Amino acid sequence: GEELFTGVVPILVELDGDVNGHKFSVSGEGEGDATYGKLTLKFICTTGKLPVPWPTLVTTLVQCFSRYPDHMKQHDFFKSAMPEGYVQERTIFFKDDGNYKTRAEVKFEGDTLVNRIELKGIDFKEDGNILGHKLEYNYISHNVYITADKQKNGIKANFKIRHNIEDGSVQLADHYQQNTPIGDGPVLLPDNHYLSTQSALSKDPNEKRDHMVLLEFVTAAGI
Repeated sequence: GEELFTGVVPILVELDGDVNGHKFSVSGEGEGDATYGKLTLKFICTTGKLPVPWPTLVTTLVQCFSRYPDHMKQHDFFKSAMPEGYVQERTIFFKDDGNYKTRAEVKFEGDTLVNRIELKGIDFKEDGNILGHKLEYNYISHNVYITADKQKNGIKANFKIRHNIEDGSVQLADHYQQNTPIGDGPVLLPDNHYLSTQSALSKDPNEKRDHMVLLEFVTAAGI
C-alpha cells in the first residue's frame, strides 16, 4: 500500500451529518503528499449553513497521508491497509456538551483517495459552544496516540483537541478512535507511537458558500 502514496494523490471527502436533528452535508477536495505529510483541502457545506463550527469537524474530515520516518515505516497501519482501505470510527466527547459518533470508510477509488463519512451528534446544548457557534477559527495542533488492536487486526487511538472559545476559555473534545481493515490481507500492527498533527484553517476570499480551507501536516513520531 505504501507504493500508492509516493507522489501527490487526489483526495475526495463526502460527509453526511446529523447533530441534534440538524442535518447537513460537506464535500471536500484536495491533495495529499505523504512524503512531506502534507494535506491541502477545501471543504464546502453543500446544504447551506453549517450547524456546527467548522473546527469541530476537522478531525472527522485521512491519516494515510502521515509522514512515517524511514525508521518507523513498519508501524504505518494506514497505508498497509490500502488500496482496500479501512473503517475509521470515533466517539468525540465535547466536555460539558454532546458527543459525535462517526463512521468512515477510507479507500482508493482508482487513483483517488476517498473518505466517506457518516456523523451523528446528540445531547448538545442548543446555546452551548457547538450549536451556539462560540468557537474560534484557529490553528489546531495535537498528538494522536496510537496503539495496536490485535482482536480487530487494527488500531486504536486517543487524543484531546482543545478548541479555543471566543471568550478565551477552552472547549475540550476528547477523541476515541478505532480503525479496522476492509480487506483480509496482512496489515502492519504498530508499536505505540503518535501522529504530530497541525491544521491551519483559512477562508477563500472569493468563496461565498460556507466553507473551510485547510493546510495540514501530519508526522509520525515517538519511536
